[PDB]
Amino acid sequence: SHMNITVSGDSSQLQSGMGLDKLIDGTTSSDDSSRMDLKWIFTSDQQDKGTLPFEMTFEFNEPKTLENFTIYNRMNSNGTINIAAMKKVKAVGYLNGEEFDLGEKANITSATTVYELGGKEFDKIVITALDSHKDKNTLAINEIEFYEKS
Ligand SMILES: CC(=O)N[C@@H]1[C@@H](O)[C@@H](O)[C@@H](CO)O[C@H]1O
Ligand SMILES: [Ca+2]
Repeated sequence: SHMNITVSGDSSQLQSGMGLDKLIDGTTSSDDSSRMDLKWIFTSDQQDKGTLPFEMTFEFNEPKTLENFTIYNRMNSNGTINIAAMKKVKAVGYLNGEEFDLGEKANITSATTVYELGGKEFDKIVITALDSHKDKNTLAINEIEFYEKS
């Protein structure tokens, strides 16, 4: 049906008003109001910054069998990937403490990054943004969606 997801991670890395909740608020557009962003850089001497790698933890209140999860990347209006978007990501799944390497996806250029899970069962998934298209202090993600196996 509808699947309750809890997201956690270091909110001190993120831009005000653009926190972890924006990963699961049901907004997949690239608008500022939809996204989770690492702290924006406002001045040339700013020392308060977020840094990659950035780890995002997703938990379900009970194990779920998943078809996939889908990361929605920040895109420009012309369909090209924005400079602040994710470029490289890895993920790990857990079930009863057992750890499962879900692998890394690199050179991301598309509107979505999809981890096909083929009905594997997890109670926790940890997604780590490793690189963006700009620098290690920049990251924008529109949404991350989880699709349950029937
Ligand atoms: C118009 C535009 O793209 N503004 C971006 C902002 O969205 C965010 O990425 C910020 C991070 O420092 O940098 C700006 O360049
Ligand atoms: Ca969103």
